[PDB]
Amino acid sequence: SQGWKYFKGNFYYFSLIPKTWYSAEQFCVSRNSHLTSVTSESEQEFLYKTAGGLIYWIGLTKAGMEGDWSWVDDTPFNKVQSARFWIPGEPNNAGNNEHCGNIKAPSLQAWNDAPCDKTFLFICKRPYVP
Ligand SMILES: [Ca+2]
Ligand SMILES: [Mg+2]
Repeated sequence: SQGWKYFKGNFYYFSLIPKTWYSAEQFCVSRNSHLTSVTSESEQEFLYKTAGGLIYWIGLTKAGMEGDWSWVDDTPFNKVQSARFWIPGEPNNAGNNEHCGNIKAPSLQAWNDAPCDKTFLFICKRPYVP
């Protein structure tokens, strides 16, 4: 694709077609990428500003028996440093059925937990590799 956007060593694809969380991830994997992780304030800002107020699936999903949040691209999840990135009151596990996460609010406090079977646009991430 020519639509990939560049920021700090990584390329990002903002989809034009909505998919479920896992179908989105599979699309990313077919393009040599994963649903995006978020590992700094600057990256969170780039993503929510680029999202322009629309909801995008990101790589947030539950893992292990505790149900701690994790990144599908296998970036270790930093719970301490990620607290600042959830919309206040989230993750709220509405209906006991919200096991995936998206960028929802256009703010540094952007993330929401939503049902994985919901269809949203999505964001892939790919490190530049020469
Ligand atoms: Ca929620
Ligand atoms: Mg697309």
